[PDB]
Amino acid sequence: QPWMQGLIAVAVFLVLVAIAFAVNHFWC
Amino acid sequence: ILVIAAYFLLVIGVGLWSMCRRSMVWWPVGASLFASNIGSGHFVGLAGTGAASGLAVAGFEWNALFVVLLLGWLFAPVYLTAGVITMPQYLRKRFGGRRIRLYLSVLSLFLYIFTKISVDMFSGAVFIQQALGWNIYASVIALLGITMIYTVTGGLYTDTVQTFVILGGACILMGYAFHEVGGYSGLFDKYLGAATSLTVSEDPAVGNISSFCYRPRPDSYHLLRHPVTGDLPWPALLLGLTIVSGWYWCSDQVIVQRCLAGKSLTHIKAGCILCGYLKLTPMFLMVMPGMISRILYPDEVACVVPEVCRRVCGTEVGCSNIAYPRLVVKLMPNGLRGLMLAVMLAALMSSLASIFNSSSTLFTMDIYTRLRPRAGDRELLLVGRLWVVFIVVVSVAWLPVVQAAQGGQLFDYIQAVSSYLAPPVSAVFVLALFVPRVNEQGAFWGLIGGLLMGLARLIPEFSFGSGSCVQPSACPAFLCGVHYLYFAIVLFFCSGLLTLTVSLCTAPIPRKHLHRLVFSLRHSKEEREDLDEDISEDPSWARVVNLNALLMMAVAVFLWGFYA
Ligand SMILES: CO[C@H]1O[C@H](CO)[C@@H](O)[C@H](O)[C@H]1O
Repeated sequence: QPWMQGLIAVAVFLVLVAIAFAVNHFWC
Repeated sequence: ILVIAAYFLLVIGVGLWSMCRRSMVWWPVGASLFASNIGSGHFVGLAGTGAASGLAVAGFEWNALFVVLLLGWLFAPVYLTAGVITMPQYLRKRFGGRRIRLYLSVLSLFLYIFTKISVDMFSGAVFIQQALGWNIYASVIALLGITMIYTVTGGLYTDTVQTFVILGGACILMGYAFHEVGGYSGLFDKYLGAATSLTVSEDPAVGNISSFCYRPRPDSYHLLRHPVTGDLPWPALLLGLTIVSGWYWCSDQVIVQRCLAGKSLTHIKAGCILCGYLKLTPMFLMVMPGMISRILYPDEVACVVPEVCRRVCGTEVGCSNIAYPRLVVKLMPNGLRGLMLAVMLAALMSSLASIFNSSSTLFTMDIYTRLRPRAGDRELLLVGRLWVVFIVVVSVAWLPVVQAAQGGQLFDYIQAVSSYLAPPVSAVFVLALFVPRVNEQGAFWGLIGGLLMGLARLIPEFSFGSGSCVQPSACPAFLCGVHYLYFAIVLFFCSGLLTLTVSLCTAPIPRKHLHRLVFSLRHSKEEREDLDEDISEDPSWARVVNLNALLMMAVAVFLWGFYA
């Protein structure tokens, strides 16, 4: 099922972006 | 012929009217970027490698997406704040000395001769060869004549119409191809049976074909391949091609020249977003039509026997690259096939116009002023035109090398050549932009060492040659087995290490010469030492572009995951 793995990729990329913005707002 | 004649009349009229009679909005900038990148070379290469390998090649274009936003978010502020017209001028300002600037300009020019112009000329040549049934060299001559006519008349608003025409033509082609095969599920349910019925090879050199690569690859559907077993491994994609695309977008003169004309930083960012969204599209619009051509015409595309391949294309290793031209020759209706060739010529013309302008602003400005500090404007324009003519003839002369390389397919040749010489420039630019410690000679020696190692690994490639399963190339496995993107990563890392080693062991550069020329000091209000703009964005538009960039990244990652 391509759609489920695409959604998983979206979720992991969203977590990555959230972490990146969190460290950006923490370390300025 | 009527459609082609009408399009030529439109081009001549537009050029004549333009001849007779820095604040660009986001959409014209994005269209200019897309038209500068996308050309006949991209279509031919993607279709050919999709016919040969599969969708993995399309993952290259999708990796050109991410870097663009970096280009729009990391290196564009430095380029605008430094007031650098070109890329070598930036390193002239930051490092100093006329040796690094001159050499980097020359290396960029060579990367142009065997990465941009030659491939586009060969792609137009194969288009005319498939459509008009001519010889390859005669097709090159015809393409040279028509491109000279186009440059004389058309020359340079136009970006938007060029992109719209290209996208419309490609969308029409994919629409008529998917129903020809039966749809997306039609292509995916019948691709693996595209094996040809001709595996004889009457020449006693190989006899019966090994029956290993005439069939489509078992992992052709998957976008991500095995790290060592599969061709185009995912380490060689995600890390291998980011380095090359850094040079392509964030460091090459073509993209920055087409990008420095934005109205402001926000407009540049929005244009980058539009270019990335348009970069989602060319996967569906190129790689899948190549599989269409493979399915409908397997014997004429997936040939492996040297005799039939020489009959079809003139090359015994290739003929996978005629996937796209043949497709528009037969699949499209009889009344059509003029609009498709018009679209292909439009993409080629946009790419060549951008390349010619960038080569002129590189050689005519950097080298000529370094040699002739003061000259007339007419002399400068004449130098630019002569440089364009010379660069075109040099690429035409280099085209026979492009004819047969990297297994007979063109886009793999582009990736291989660009994986050998770009990573030095990528490492030098990254170190200059993010490492203040680097000096002029610290970067120069690392750059020249990277060039030497790249040339040492590159000379066997066009010396021994390349071949398919029928006749594999005779070269050591140690110096050939490693993928060109793996070698790109390794050379990038060793060049970075060499540059850092030379810099930390030699006299540094004072900070007073390093204002607004480094990403860590974009907002510094102090004065510069003159070793030889004014970016701003209101919060509302900045946050709007930030959120739409996040959404665009989400879409790109979704399509990455969806195709494994
Ligand atoms: C010629 O352009 C092609 O190859 C370069 C690397 O050379 C990629 O960055 C780009 O996405 C692709 O379209």
